[PDB]
Amino acid sequence: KESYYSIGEVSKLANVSIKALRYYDKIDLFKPAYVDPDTSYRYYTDSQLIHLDLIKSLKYIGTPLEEMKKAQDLEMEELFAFYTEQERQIREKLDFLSALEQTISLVKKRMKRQMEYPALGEVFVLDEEEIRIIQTEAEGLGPENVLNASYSKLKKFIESADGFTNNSYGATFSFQPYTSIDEMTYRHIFTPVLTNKQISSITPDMEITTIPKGRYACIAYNFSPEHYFLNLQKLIKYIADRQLTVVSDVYELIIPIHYSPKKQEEYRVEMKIRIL
Amino acid sequence: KESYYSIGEVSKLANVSIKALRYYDKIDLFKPAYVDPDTSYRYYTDSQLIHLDLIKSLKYIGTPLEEMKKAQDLEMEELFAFYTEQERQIREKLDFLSALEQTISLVKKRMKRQMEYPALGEVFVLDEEEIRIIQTEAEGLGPENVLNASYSKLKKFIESADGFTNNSYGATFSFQPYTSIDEMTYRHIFTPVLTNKQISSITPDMEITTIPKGRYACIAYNFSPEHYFLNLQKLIKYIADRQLTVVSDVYELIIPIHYSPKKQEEYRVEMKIRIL
DNA sequence: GACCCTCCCCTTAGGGGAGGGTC
DNA sequence: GACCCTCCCCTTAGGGGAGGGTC
Ligand SMILES: CN(C)[C@@H]1C(O)=C(C(N)=O)C(=O)[C@@]2(O)C(O)=C3C(=O)c4c(O)cccc4[C@@](C)(O)[C@H]3C[C@@H]12
Ligand SMILES: CN(C)[C@@H]1C(O)=C(C(N)=O)C(=O)[C@@]2(O)C(O)=C3C(=O)c4c(O)cccc4[C@@](C)(O)[C@H]3C[C@@H]12
Repeated sequence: KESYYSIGEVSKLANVSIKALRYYDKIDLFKPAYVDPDTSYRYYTDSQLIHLDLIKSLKYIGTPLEEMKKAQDLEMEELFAFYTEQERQIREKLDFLSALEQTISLVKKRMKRQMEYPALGEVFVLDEEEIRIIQTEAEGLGPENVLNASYSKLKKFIESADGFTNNSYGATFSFQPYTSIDEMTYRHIFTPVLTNKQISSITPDMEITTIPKGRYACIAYNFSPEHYFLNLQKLIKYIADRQLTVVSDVYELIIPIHYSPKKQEEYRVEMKIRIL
Repeated sequence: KESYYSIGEVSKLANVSIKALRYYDKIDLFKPAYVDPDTSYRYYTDSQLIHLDLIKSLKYIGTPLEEMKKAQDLEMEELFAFYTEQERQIREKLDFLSALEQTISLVKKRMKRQMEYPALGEVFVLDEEEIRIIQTEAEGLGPENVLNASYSKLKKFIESADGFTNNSYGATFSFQPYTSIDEMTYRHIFTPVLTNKQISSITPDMEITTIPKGRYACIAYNFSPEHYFLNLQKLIKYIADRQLTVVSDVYELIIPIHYSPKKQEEYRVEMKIRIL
């Protein structure tokens, strides 16, 4: 009333740190009513304690301090407007997050699916849910000469609307009685999508399409160049012997087993191909 | 394939800034496969481009970099677990925000209500929705000697569970034919609550209770010491003349008109009191 | 030219000290 | 002792330069 509080008093009363109060002092956001010229001690009137209500609340919603300053000079109506503005900012974040939460949930679904492949090396046949992807003409690209840099555009679009890139890399090709990997060329390289956000200015050389819900002859193994071709052969054989008919191209996905640059690279490969 | 990308190439391919790549280099998160000893130029193999998928995605969800490091060495299963952990962190933020969004919406409702008081200075009678508050014994505290520091404990609890403090300050007293502000003493001082989060270790000297839904004789004005008492008198008179019966104490709320420390302080005052 | 280098300063909002003089 | 002072270093993840030597 007829005295000042010293900074410690104010700090206990307002549950704000001393270091905080000295800061707010520095930045002319909250300044002691009076400062002893000899001890440079800070002293605060009781009535001025009220300006902390606003600072503490804005701080809680996380308004930057320089913002708070321009906040103080607001009329009750403009303060209303300002709050409305926060409501907007928030709702934006809530959307971002509901989205994020789902994307992750799905990434997890896919990862699990891969940690459950019944047999590596063996040809299992199974029923698969639809997979949406974005693909693009593979212009004379075999397994032998394809690079990560080849995925640069696809990646750019997908991550530009999914925000998530860590993923698996895809390729399709014609099912033939290949006798040599030398004979192989990809029709498309592709990359799966995780969101429904619309890619923004998608150019015509990208096709958005999917891997149809259907029944697939699959095979999946950890990568090694010996095994790559010979496993493909396992598959062609599986179909040969069971006289199955194919209704799609061979799909091929390579997903990394880890991303530590300290261990030798290792990749899970999965070839599947739809049948009637 | 049989060459390196220079940092600019990698930057365009992976849509990551050069300054970013030099940083990741510094912190041994991503390092060029090779560094020219003479030009200190950075050079990156195509195959190592894959470690950016993970970094870019973690960055999107906003994992700190030192975290990403310990992320890299994870097995596909532990990476799963890690993601689950993010799902937790997020859901936490989504809650925080749905909460925040509501609190604000309500603050706005109250503010509006105050920018619509039909007449300042005049005694309007009206129907009011319930107001939840937290109050505490006012120990020999009149209008004449009450301080902001008096609200220190209430404030602490309410903000400890509401996160929002900027507010209005309350007091109640007995409705009497007062002849002098000298004669006035508050029964309680109080402060409204905005959340339903439970105050955590609430001590018994606080009572959580509310201002009942009911019909109230109100009066509200911008503060000035001349007017304070004389307006209270206006109210006592209103009731006298209409022979109304009172079923509650006088409630009194002071909310600030602005929080700029640059203008002369100004407060909206509102006295209301319930009737049959 | 175009491209890359290191090195330096700047960005929030204070928290943690050290070392001094205080109520 | 308890309390307060200034002053200094440290915390993310780089962006923006300046000034040098490059492909
Ligand atoms: C585009 N694609 C399907 C694969 C890819 O982009 C990869 C990647 N980004 O991780 C593989 O590492 C991928 O680049 C990769 O590792 C491949 C190979 O190195 C080989 C080699 O050396 C010999 C035979 C077959 C392959 C291969 C078909 O598995 C190659 C697949 C490549
Ligand atoms: C607790 N309460 C209801 C009010 C309060 O805490 C205030 C605040 N924190 O802003 C008022 O400024 C409050 O502290 C305040 O301003 C009050 C006063 O200064 C006076 C004076 O000087 C003379 C008569 C009446 C009042 C008064 C009743 O309006 C006082 C109300 C005070």
